[PDB]
Amino acid sequence: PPGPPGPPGPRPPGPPGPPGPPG
Amino acid sequence: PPGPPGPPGPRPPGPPGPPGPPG
Amino acid sequence: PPGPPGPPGPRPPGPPGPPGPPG
Repeated sequence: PPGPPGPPGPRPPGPPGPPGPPG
Repeated sequence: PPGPPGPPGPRPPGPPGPPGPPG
Repeated sequence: PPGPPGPPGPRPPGPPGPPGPPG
């Protein structure tokens, strides 16, 4: 018979931040 | 009685990083 | 049979951005 859905998958990183505050 | 549980779901990317160091 | 796959996993923040421009 059918089985239940599996569990949640594993947790990639986001992209770099923008350049910092101007000097 | 029920079938076995399904496999883990797929692995999305994180948020943007923070602004860089002060200029 | 085995069940369907689970849902997608959790979403790290990206790296710090580059240095701000000098002034």
